[PDB]
Amino acid sequence: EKAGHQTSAESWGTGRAVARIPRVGGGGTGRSGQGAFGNMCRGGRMFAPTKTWRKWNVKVNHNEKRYATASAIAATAVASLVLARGHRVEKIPEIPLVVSTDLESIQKTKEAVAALKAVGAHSDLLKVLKSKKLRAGKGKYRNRRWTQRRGPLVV
Amino acid sequence: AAQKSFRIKQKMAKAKKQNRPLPQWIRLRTNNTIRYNAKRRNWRRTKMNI
Amino acid sequence: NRKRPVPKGATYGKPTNQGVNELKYQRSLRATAEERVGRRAANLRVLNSYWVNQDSTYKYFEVILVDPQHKAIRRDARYNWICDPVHKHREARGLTATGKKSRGINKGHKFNNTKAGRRKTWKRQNTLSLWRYRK
Amino acid sequence: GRVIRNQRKGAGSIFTSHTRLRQGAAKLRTLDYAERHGYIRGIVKQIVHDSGRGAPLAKVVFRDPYKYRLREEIFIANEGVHTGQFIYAGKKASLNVGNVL
Amino acid sequence: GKGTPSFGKRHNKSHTLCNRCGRRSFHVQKKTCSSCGYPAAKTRSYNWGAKAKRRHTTGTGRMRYLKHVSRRFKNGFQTGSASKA
Amino acid sequence: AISKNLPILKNHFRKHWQERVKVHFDQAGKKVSRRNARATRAAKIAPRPLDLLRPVVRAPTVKYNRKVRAGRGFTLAEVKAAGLTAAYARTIGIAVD
Amino acid sequence: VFQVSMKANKYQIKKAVKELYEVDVLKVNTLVRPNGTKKAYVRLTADYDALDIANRIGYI
Amino acid sequence: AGVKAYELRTKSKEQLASQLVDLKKELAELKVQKLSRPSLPKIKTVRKSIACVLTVINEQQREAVRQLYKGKKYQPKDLRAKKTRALRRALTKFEASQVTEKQRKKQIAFPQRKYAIKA
RNA sequence: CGUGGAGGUCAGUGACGAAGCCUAGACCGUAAGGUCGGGUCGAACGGCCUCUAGUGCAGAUCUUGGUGGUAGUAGCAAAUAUUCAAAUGAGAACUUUGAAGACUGAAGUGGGGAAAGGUUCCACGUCAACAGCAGUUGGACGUGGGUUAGUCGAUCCUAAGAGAUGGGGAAGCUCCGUUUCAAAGGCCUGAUUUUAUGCAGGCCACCAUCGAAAGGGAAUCCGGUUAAGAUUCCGGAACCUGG
RNA sequence: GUCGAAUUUGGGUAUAGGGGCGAAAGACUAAUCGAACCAUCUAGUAGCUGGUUCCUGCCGAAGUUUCCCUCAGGAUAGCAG
RNA sequence: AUAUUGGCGAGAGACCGAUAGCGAACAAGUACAGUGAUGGAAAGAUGAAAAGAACUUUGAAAAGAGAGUGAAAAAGUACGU
RNA sequence: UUGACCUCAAAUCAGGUAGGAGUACCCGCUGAACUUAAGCAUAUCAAUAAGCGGAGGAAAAGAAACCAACCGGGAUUGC
RNA sequence: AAACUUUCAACAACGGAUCUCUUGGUUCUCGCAUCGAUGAAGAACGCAGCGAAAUGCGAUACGUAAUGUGAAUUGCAGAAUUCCGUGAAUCAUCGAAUCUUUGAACGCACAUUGCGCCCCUUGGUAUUCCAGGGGGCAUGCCUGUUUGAGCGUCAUUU
Ligand SMILES: [Zn+2]
Repeated sequence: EKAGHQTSAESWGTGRAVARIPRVGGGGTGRSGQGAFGNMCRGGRMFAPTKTWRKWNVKVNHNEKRYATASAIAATAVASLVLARGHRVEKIPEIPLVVSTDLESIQKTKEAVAALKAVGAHSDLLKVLKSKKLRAGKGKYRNRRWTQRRGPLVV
Repeated sequence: AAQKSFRIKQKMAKAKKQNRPLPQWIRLRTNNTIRYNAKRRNWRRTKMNI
Repeated sequence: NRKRPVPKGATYGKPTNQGVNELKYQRSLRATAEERVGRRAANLRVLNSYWVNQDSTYKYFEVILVDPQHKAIRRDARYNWICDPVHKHREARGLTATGKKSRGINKGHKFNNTKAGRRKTWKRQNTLSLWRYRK
Repeated sequence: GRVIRNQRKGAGSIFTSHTRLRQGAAKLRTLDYAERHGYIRGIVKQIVHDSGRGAPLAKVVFRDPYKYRLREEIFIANEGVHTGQFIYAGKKASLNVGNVL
Repeated sequence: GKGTPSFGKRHNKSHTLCNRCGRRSFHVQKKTCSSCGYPAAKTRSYNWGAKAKRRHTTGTGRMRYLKHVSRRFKNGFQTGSASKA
Repeated sequence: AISKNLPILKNHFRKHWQERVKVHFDQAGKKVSRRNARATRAAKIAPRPLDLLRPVVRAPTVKYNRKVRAGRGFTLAEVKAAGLTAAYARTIGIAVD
Repeated sequence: VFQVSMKANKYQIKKAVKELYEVDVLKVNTLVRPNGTKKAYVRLTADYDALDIANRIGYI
Repeated sequence: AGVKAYELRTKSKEQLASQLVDLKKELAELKVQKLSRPSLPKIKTVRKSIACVLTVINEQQREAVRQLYKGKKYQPKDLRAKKTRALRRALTKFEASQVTEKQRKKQIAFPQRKYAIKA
């Protein structure tokens, strides 16, 4: 909130052959006489500085939230949509793919992966493995350094 | 002034000892950044204002 | 009254702020007594005070003081509450009986502006409360 | 407007009297016990010039009735008073020039 | 003659080095420092002087004693010495 | 200023309102704290039910007198009728008023 | 000629020079050097010679 | 090299005082030869050795006073606790836990009963 | 159409060369633009579907920074003035020495100080920058040396004045006041020679303190000495204060 | 011009901003004076001046009515999308 | 149960990316200005590793030309592009 | 003559205690104007900024000289 | 026809944009309560084998003691036994100390490294003078102690 305003700069007015922007006073610095307080000034304050009471979350009707979850569930049983999203279900026998309850009690990762490869998720687990790439911007060093695909959703 | 108080002469002594270039072994230290004495003073350039 | 300490009565403002003489100093005279005594003996704790006499010029009060360093006070749990650091200069902050009279600290509709603190009440109803899911 | 000059005189910054060369306050003796029952004899040591004052001042020496010392007073000179004149100050002093009846 | 010729008569220092802050702001004739208020008991500061408060506040110095209080708090103000464990 | 057909608005924003603005970013964080406090308090009073028994009571204000509501305390006459003393009832989790 | 502490006066310099080197001091002249230190000019009595104890101290 | 504190703690009051003086004699000589030799790093060890002896001497004298003032109130201020100015002015456990005889009777007659609600 | 970031996808491109930059080389679009080839380069970056914004410049005597024409131009002209030879150096109108000619002309361009400066003092080495030409020279640069007091000053006294205390105002920060409506102290003589000092006594009434390197004031002169210090060092000869 | 005095001047000291100081000019009060400098209120307000950043497509004005301490501005009807 | 632009200790972001983000990513409230209150900068990047150019030659010297190190001197402490 | 009591003093008397810093939040005092009102003085800005006094880990308030008018509720604080 | 001017390209300059980074900033959330007369925050001046600053420290001075780890520090020099260990280290931890001159700053002052009083002790043939070492001397207020003052006032005697 104090950015661009920690200075006592004042306008020089007209008659000095300079623009009427406020200027840092005093002398002997190399900063004295420079423009201040404007969005066009170096080291000034930006136009409409960002506030925290901007709206960050959005409220959606609860019944509309459930509407979209129902359609999302239904769209998971359409093999045309699943392929269109790129989920490598060409060799999958049938969808909805329902497996036995014994998957719910697997404790080790190696056994869990083997069950996934046995039912037809082999080509989709390799899809995520082969899709690891660096991010394409400054988000790399904002704790978002990597990106990859999304595999199956076990329920 | 020739007749001077002790505080002035004591600050004068400290300022005389700071009137020095960098030691030349400082530049060879690992990850050294300092290249010169950026706080050098001269009697003819800048006054102490003490 | 409290004469406004401006040189030659010049206030340099609007006419409503031109009063100099008949302004009344929201704190009581008894509060001024405990404050001036409380500075004289800073090792003590002001407990209460009462009226003894008055004339045209001065009003006279007696101040009750408690020593928080005396072992007869640090023991005797009925009185050792005054020894807590949260009770430093009760008269300065208006924690004395007359301090809460002037502060308006009381119960009811007649004290709506001052029931829990005037600054606290004003700041609470002059604040913009915004939630994550805007109401 | 601006504060006028006669208003600046009451602050007493550069309008205080110049009192560096003045001999002293020209006061009579103290009416203690001798001047109201009898008299006391003094002597005019000198007449001097007080800077800032038109009249000359007379330095008169009395004795202390209660201690062995030589209390000295500064009188405004009445003309005709000379050095070495005897001044009688008291209730029973005679009607003569320089006395303090 | 208020310009260059008048600037040649400047040899009488109005301020000298202070003892509380050592800033060369101690007025010789007022016997007061214009920065910290010496010899007054309180150090001069103001709320309109936000930069001024920032320039001499706690932490700008060595903190010869206060820099260790938090460590002594963490160990619960322990007394004695380690037992050669 | 005034302009085409619109309702007259009263936006009380002519003070330094931006100094006092509360945005509750901690709604989620403060809810975890509230539940952690209940979990920690429950252990300290480990057998006790974490709240006092409260009476049922008629509401005031004929707009609301048609309902009953949880009161504050059990009305010293009532605890005596129940066969116990208020000084003792306060010790076994009964709220007395 | 010694570099003495900046708190030591002429009395202390006399007693120390006698204590540390077992000599007699005729007079002590002290100046504060421009570098912020003190220099003592200790003149010995005619009985001793500073040359015979400068090399005894170890500097020559 | 240098002196070891665990060694110095065995020596007596006069042994350490004579030890300290000998270390001042040595460091005085090293300052003389430092003006001649280009570099004399040995002077640090003697300087640290001097500080170690004065530390052990100070501990012996301070601990002796602690025994002298043991088992009585009004010990020297630098010998007693330092914790905090506010902590030192606080009520003690005995003073904080003072209870009136009226409140003591109620605190044993009607304590908080550890009850439960299951059946 | 284009830019920063975000969710999904192309199991997209890439150290066998990403991005960026340059290219009167090529192609597509009315256009905002997109694609390709070549060079330079070194580590990340794109196509498509959506989401988000501190999202597109020729101007604002806009801000910060850099750069021209003017332009090798205006100009480097007050204070009488320089000349010859040698030495040094790579280099001499400017440095050193010698010779000659001049000036300040004792209310000086001489010899000292106060204020201010602070090491500029002196020496050795030395010319990248400074000395608006130049420079071997310098108040420049680098490295060291140098300031010695009983008698000179401060310190002490008071001046104009400043300012605690006792008090009295002021919400308070603080203001008035300097002896005021105050119970405001130590100096000499001595005495028990358990013994230190309370007692044997007498005296005393002002009254904090700060305020002058030109006011007042205890007392030092001569000769010699250093690269640079001297009424201070050395030699000799004196004086004051306290005991 | 004056040049032995209502002279010139050093140091110390006092007088501070609606205040000082002025043999008086609104002069001087640190190159600042018909009210100094500094920071903050303060991004003070401005019916007034200047500027306001990509392409293409379609449509396309007004300087007129009434009211206004209104006349360099607004509301209102009209014209346009 | 409530507040918390300070202190201490932590975890994060559809935030900024060296004319930005705090004035300050650096010996930053530093250099510097002002009598003073106060004002207040600029300034990040060789290379994986100095391996920071031995040696010859021209020059009084700075440096030049070779030679050499390096993946690259179209990276030479005036250093990524 | 002696001993009290009351009031008032002194001591480098024996133990303590206050002052300053920080001050985001807290309790008080004191207190504007810019600004809006298309001018402006009441009003507004604002019982705000600046200034002063005093705390803590929270502070304050707090167990009715309360709210109510109902079939009454029942300390304080916060949403 | 050259020179010169303008345009374009290549190479080289000037300048430091663009790209790619980032031990920094900003915002949100969570937890805790800990400055000072037992002398704080702040200041001045010093301290290293070779340092001007930053950081650290106080004449025990880039620090002493204690504990943990367990073989370094590093620009150069130096030291080696500190290497199967009460032990290296510009390490971590930190409970014992040191802590100059100051600062609310406290013997009086302070544009002065100025001027005192008291106790113990040492030297100068010294209870009085000078010097060295150690320890003290602010104000307000509170509880208590001792010594007092006031025909304020109570009993008993000549
Ligand atoms: Zn100061």
